[PDB]
Amino acid sequence: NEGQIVTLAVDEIIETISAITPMAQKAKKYTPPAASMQRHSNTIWMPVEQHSPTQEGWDLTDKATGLLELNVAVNMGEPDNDFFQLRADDLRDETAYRRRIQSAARKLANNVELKVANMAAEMGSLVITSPDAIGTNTADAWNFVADAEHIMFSRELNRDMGTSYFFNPQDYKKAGYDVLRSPKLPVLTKSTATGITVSGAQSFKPVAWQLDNDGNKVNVDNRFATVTLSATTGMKRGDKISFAGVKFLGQMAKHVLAQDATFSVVRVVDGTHVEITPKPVALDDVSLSPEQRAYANVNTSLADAMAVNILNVKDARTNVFWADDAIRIVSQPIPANHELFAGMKTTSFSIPDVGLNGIFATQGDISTLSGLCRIALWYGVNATRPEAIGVGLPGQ
Amino acid sequence: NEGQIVTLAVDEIIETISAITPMAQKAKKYTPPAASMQRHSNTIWMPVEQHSPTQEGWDLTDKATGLLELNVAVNMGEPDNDFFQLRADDLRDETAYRRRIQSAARKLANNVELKVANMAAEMGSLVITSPDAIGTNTADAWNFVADAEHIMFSRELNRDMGTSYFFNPQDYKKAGYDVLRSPKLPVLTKSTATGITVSGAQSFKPVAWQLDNDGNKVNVDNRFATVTLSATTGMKRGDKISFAGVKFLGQMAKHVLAQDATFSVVRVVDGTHVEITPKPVALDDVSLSPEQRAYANVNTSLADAMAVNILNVKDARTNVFWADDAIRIVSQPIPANHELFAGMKTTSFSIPDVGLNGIFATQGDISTLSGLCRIALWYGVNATRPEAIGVGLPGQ
Amino acid sequence: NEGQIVTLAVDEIIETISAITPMAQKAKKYTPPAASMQRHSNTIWMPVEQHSPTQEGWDLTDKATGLLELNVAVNMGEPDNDFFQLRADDLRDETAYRRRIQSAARKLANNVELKVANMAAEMGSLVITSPDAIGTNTADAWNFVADAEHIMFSRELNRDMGTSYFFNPQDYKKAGYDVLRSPKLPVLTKSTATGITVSGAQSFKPVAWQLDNDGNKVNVDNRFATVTLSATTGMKRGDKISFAGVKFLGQMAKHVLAQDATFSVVRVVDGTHVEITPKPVALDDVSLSPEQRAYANVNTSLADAMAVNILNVKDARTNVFWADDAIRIVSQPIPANHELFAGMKTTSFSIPDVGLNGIFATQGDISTLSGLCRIALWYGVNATRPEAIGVGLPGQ
Amino acid sequence: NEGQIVTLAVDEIIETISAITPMAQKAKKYTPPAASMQRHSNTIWMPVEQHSPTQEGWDLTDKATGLLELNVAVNMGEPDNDFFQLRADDLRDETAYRRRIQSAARKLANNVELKVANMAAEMGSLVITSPDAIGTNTADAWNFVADAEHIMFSRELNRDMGTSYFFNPQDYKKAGYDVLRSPKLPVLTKSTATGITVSGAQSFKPVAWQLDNDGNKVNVDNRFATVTLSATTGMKRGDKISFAGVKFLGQMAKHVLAQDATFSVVRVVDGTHVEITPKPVALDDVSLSPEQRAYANVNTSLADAMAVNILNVKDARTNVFWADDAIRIVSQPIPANHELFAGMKTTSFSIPDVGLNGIFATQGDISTLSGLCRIALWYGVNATRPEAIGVGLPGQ
Repeated sequence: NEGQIVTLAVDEIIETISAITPMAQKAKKYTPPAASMQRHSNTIWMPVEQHSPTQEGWDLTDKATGLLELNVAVNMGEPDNDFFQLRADDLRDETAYRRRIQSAARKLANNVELKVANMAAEMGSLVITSPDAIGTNTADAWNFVADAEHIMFSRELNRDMGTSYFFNPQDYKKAGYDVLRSPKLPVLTKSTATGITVSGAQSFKPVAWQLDNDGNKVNVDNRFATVTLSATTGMKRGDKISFAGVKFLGQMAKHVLAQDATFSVVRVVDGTHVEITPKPVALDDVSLSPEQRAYANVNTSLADAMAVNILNVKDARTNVFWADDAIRIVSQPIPANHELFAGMKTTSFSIPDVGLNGIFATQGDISTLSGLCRIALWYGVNATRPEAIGVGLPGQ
Repeated sequence: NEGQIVTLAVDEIIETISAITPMAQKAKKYTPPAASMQRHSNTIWMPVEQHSPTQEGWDLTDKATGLLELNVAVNMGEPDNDFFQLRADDLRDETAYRRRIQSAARKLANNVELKVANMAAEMGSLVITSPDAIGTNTADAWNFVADAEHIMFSRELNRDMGTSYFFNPQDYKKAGYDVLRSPKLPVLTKSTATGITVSGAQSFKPVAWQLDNDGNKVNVDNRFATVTLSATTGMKRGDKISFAGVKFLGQMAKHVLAQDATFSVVRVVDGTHVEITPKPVALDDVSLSPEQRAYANVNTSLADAMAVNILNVKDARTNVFWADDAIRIVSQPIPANHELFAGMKTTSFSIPDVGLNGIFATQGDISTLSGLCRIALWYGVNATRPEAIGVGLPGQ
Repeated sequence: NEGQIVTLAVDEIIETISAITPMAQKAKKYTPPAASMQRHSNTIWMPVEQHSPTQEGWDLTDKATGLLELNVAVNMGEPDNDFFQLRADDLRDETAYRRRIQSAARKLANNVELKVANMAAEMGSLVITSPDAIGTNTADAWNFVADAEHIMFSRELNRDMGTSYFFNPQDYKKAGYDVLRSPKLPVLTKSTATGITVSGAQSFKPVAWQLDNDGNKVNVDNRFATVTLSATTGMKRGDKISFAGVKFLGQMAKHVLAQDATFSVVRVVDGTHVEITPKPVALDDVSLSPEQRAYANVNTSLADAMAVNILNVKDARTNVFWADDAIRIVSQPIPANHELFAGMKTTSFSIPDVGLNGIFATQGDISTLSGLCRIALWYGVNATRPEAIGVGLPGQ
Repeated sequence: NEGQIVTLAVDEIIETISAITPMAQKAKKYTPPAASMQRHSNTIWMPVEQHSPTQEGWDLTDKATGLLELNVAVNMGEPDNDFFQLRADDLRDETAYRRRIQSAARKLANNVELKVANMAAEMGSLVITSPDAIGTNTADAWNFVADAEHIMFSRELNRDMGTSYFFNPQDYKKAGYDVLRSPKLPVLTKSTATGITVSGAQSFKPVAWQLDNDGNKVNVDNRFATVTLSATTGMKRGDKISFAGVKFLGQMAKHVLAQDATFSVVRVVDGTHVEITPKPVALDDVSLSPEQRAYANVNTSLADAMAVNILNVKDARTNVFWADDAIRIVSQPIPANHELFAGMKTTSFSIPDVGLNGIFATQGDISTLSGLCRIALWYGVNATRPEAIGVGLPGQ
């Protein structure tokens, strides 16, 4: 063994996590600007931009400056980690030793997938439902991919390669067989609410800056917005809803689509308020500036006494899809000091294939005549753009 | 001239801003570890010095586990700009040229002194009052300086480097003449409210973190407490209030002092909620864990049906004082790429004592036969330790 | 950094205790004859000032044989500590590091002042009290400082190095301005007791030793007499009492003074026994040997049917004073463990003027990826002569 | 340690006794002339002189050289002692060792102060009485320092070198604030006698010599005098009296004063005789030589049927004053042999600022496993001019 141990451990971890994390790829990396950070925590804003049709002419005098930018938050929790004791018969030879560290790495890598897979099904906003099972038979059985293509094309929203679809394993066989399996995809559940309405007519705006209590200006996160209700019994986060008169618009030409608008609920507050996504910015109001109108998705105001209806009417396992760069993974080197305290050999490491970073450490314990071993990965994940994440269901 | 222009421009800017900034010289200089970049600002967090219960004897066991830590916000937008043309008659020779840059730099740097003065006078929490005018050697007169040490020393808030005091120039002569005069100091104003009452018993804790909408954990700054009242009837930010029947505690010794507890209001919400400072943690509340009780400030919880009184019934010019480290100036070097683009010139400067970073840049214009110049300074200030910024209302 | 940490840390702890511990500095340093040893708690005895009868003549025969000697106990408890984990960002660089050692050292320093200040003000036996509040230059107000020489000089309890005085900050302002501020002093509180009376005739004498359970002889500290009364309620420790018709004597001259004798109560037992200070060795008790009578200080035996009265009927912030040598702080160096266990670092240290001693230690802990630090002080403090600590109670 | 002990002992004793002897150092230091007066006990005569106005004119045979000079006696009693055993822990090192000697020296100094103060107060012959307490009010109290200049200046006794006053510490406070304060001054006490009378006509002379039993000539102790009175009960040493009729004269001009002649009683003999002071040498007697008449004090003989009245009818702590050179302290080197005996160590020392002499001796032991120490001071004190020592009393 000869004190080499850390080299074999990082060799297993890097190789293993790169192999077994398929759904953590197919999403886009990001970083701090200079890796300089050292505090216990930090908060990052990051930008998003809506594309614009190309100007034609020999030379130009207009629209070079662009339009109003927006930003979204991300925040990093305490690391996911594994913590275990090396009894010496696991340490006796290399091809035995790899077993332990590999099993820990596999136990850890599960959580990196489970977090993103759970997040997409709860937080997403496009919804498709047919009162049918999935099947290959052209008659009297439904096809999921056919509608999931059409609903994005008709919005103008997907304009790039890599649009991806995911199945749960007990459905992946029903459809025969870019498409992938995941075992980790959750179950929704049936909400109990009925007769729900808004009260008082309401409207909303994109905004770049507002005041903080000290008197400075901050960007305001634009993903969700508040709506107020006649009642709020019988609902939970990750449910799915629609407003009776309301329809979506395509991003470029701004025609109305055929089908009704869809919204997704992220918190319930004080028996009175709900936070929902995406923010329902409306066409056909004179109040908006020519910049502000460019972010309208919705045909009307949220009018008084609008009937609110549940779409998730009976419950089953999910299936999920997204356009490229809807979900991001963020990380830093861990704040730690090397070659300072004698009682704790430790090293940093990175996983370039997935953008994670982590730390390995070990210490000898008098209470068990054995080494203790710890591994931790620091990472944060969020949807940047709820408008682009979609969920299908088998019937109700 | 030689093309030397920048060597005169920075000489004027560094010297003139050094001479005209009497108040900003006495906040604490600071730096974050980051290097933020123009399209995405960072809401960088910072810590406050911690406290803990007494812990006694040999064989101490796991008693580190409960220890608690706290933080406060600071925020930054785009920098302040000044931006103007160099006509040719402003550009003949050194003694003519200087004037221009001095006029710009004065117009810029004045904004910083106005910020720190106006923020302190609005936001601070210690209040001192006399019906008398400021004066000396006379029982009809009142002395500011004595009370302005005594009220703060008896709280145990003072450090080793000592306090500082700012008078307005209308009052200053009446006291004759650590102590300075500043022209920029605002008037508070009178407020109409009366018959105000607390609406129901309220209580508070220090807090480590709360949940983000995405499901992560974020630190929460404990500076601002929400309080709910009968109708707020025309209160304003920067006003000053006291509740009946509650008293301050000495920070280390925990004994009660004699005089009424005092609070400052920073924002108003929905006619029945207000944001106030500092957070009123009680000593008599059974409900705190002992590691939380270490932060106590007030003799009782803010009990039901306590009357408010308003400490600002008639108005006069302010005078202001603070303990050391109660105000910070935050700044970062400006990102620009030296000699990346040929068709422009830029250079970087950093004012050594007040700690403001700054950028100078110049450009030609074929459309007007004239050079453009653009100077910018990036900075932000925040009320750390709001428990130790204080304001005096003479002549009330 | 280089793991040199101790050579900075002690050079902050020494200095940052030294500047802020006045009530410790004015106590008098002592030493036992030993060099101290760690594991066991460890009472130590020491002698008071002696007295002996007059003895004229060229011839003395055996008259040294009867000389009577007295001692008192100090009783060192288990140690005083502060104990916390070094986040790593607090260890980046020297000027950022110092602040953490200061933040710990201030909490450590505060506990020493609070001990001696509370002990003196609670236990002490001279009472000065007035129906008026403190003031100056005014016939209808009272000055504390004169009476707090007059009582001591009248007893001839004075000493070469001179007495010393403290005020709380709320009173110190009213005295204008050997004399010191302090934030730390306690509040006494009102006692409900009334009609208290002595249950049977009693008197007292000094004793050198008494029999232990095993049949050996051990010393008795003479300070704490015990008295038995009609039933008592609400006499919490730190209260103050006097007996009708009993007067003090000057220590050397044995002349009777004019004012009432005063006593301070330290525990309650069985609702009908109390412990009180000083032990009232009566002159004109016919039972004493002349070698005992030399310690007498009170005009009569404690006769039957004596009326007690209570000396603190309304409660306000106190203040405190003492003769030289009245308070002793005891400490000595702790044993070192240099390199004895390989997985640890430590050193002893001392604070040369105030006389305290302590130990610094640090450890790397894999449970939190952090260095732990422990700093510990070992000190005991006691009133060596309770006749010489005096307390003010204005406004009765 | 190291046998140096005697050096540290005198370094404590010389210092501390010189600091705590405020009264004794106002008496006049005096010595017999010889360097070798080794006899184990002795009585020492000293001459007294009365001042005479400087003469005028070119040559003199008016009175010239031959005069009726007078002597007084002082008798040196046994030394004062202090005598104690050195346990082992009192002899560890210098900073501990100094405490024992310092405490013994203090204890020793107390006798010297108490002796002179008690002697002056009980023996003195001017008396002032007012039926009041001491205080600064205009027409409501008594002003002691006025009367005790008026009474002496009107006798013309203290014409040169001035005077000294002492107050008890309780009266000094009421007088506000040449003048000093001491705890040690005694209480007189009330006496029972009434209706007393002179028993038969008596008169007196100054004298230089009378015959001893063996027909040699000796001086006559010319301060005391004997009177016979009707049978006495309840007279005691140090009482105060005045006869009917008789009035005092000023020394330098023989004018009568208004107030009564006054006297002090030193010893009762057989219930029929008393010794009193000063000796009442009358003017207006023919039985006097022209030199003898110069010493006269009073306006008539002490005739038959003169009534006695008591000037001490109710009692309090005294106050006292004297003209300079009217109390003397006498001392000599102690007779002892050095290195004559090998078993015992001793050395001799002086206290220059008081004129006292003393001896230090230390002796080994077998009886108690210890060292013995014995320090002794030899001195005697007397009212060498009792006409000049005055006493004041508050009312009756």
